[PDB]
Amino acid sequence: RQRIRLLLALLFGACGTLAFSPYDVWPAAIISLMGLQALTFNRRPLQSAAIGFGWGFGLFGSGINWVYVSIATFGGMPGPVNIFLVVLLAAYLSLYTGLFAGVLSRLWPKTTWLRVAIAAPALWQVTEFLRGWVLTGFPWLQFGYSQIDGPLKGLAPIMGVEAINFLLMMVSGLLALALVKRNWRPLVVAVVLFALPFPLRYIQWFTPQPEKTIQVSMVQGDIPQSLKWDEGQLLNTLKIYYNATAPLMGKSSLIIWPESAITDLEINQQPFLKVLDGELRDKGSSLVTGIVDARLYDTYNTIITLGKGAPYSYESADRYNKNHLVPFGEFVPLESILRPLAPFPMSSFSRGPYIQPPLSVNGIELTAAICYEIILGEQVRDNFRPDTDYLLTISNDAWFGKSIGPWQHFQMARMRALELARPLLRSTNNGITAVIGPQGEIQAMIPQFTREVLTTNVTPTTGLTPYARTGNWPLWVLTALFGFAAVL
Ligand SMILES: CCCCCCCS[C@@H]1O[C@H](CO)[C@@H](O)[C@H](O)[C@H]1O
Ligand SMILES: CCCCCCCS[C@@H]1O[C@H](CO)[C@@H](O)[C@H](O)[C@H]1O
Repeated sequence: RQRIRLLLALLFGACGTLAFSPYDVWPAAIISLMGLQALTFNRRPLQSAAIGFGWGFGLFGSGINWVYVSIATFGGMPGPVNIFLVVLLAAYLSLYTGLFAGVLSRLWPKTTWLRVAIAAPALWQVTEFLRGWVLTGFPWLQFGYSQIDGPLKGLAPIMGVEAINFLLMMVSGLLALALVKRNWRPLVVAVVLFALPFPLRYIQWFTPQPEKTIQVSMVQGDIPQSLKWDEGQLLNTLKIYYNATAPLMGKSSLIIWPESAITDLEINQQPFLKVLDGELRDKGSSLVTGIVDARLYDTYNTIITLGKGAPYSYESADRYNKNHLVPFGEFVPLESILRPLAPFPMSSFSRGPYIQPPLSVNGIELTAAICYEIILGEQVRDNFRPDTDYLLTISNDAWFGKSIGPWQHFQMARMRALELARPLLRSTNNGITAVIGPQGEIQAMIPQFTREVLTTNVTPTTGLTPYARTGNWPLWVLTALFGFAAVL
């Protein structure tokens, strides 16, 4: 009955994964969650917390193993070592689901509406907050993101994605209750609470501005990862990108190269950047591109700016530096010939400012975020400005090809657009390159694993959202209310 349960927690946990992309099955989030809620019924604190652990291990285990595809091909570690690192990651994250189920069974032992719809959402908010906070965090696989093409999307520009996580744990809980006690009362309250925001799906917190419509192009280079940083790749890369960029120079007002597309130091690319900038300002176009900067011996993962209304200068401020690093790591991959020899000294990154002004470019304001940073809703929100015309993010997702990793990243990126009511310009090396609407919709997209340019028209938008104005604290107030009430 119990062991049968645990096998079950693993199963409902892995059922969690199918809510996210590329599966896009959003009710699987509810099923997964009420799986957790219901399976934690009728058991002692510890056994329960172990069930929570098994649930989390189902989820993260089925859902972020793609980290392997990175560390195994590009770390070079034995093999069993890699698999160990992955299973350890999943398990570590499942400590949190266990802390959730733990404190839940300890402080609220009986199968009630109190437990499923008042305790669990507040507790889950704090345990997920922790999961995303401790050790710089890893807020990956939050069920709210499944609602991006789904109803409930309305909540996000009001109180953010975490409010959708809240509402989903609540609703799923009441369904768990309704189910195991065969009582229609929790079911009814579930359906009501789930359906209240459906009309929020149609509020437009923003105003289109067709007068500022432009042609945008994003060059998807598709430099193979293994080579990407070889001294003998550099020029084929600069040629690939320059030549993709050249026939658009009179027609596309704005062009983006993805993360560290220019795979060399800025100061070592001064002549190329100056000529490119000169040709750009002549033809009337603008460029935004990834590149690396070693400043005086601090090394920054960087976006720089060139072209019309944005003349290049190594001393310009119109630049962005990546803020969020993995608690270890973020180095520059070595030369191919040097990667097998390493186990038998790399350059690591320094952090850019938590708050960095928009990039200015051709009279466009761009709130930038590099790669992973686009999943940090709060940080993006803080860097966001009322005058911001677009969200910018550039990434290299080639570390995990063909995995679900890229699609999960993409999905979470859409939520920034929805949250802040701005279009999102998403440029990738081989990853998912796309233009996302001010409501998280995918306006334009190009296939991955292709060398290709995305070219389309984009219309920026203005005006704040409740979530733009407030950020997290209304949901935090709701949480504190719920939790302090939850101590009865
Ligand atoms: C014909 C129905 C007979 C069963 C009535 C009470 C069964 S027992 C009850 O059932 C719940 C769901 O199975 C469990 O979660 C709970 O721990 C258990 O005590
Ligand atoms: C500051 C450095 C300026 C360098 C000027 C080089 C411009 S070369 C470039 O050549 C292309 C070849 O077809 C022409 O189509 C394009 O119009 C011209 O801008």
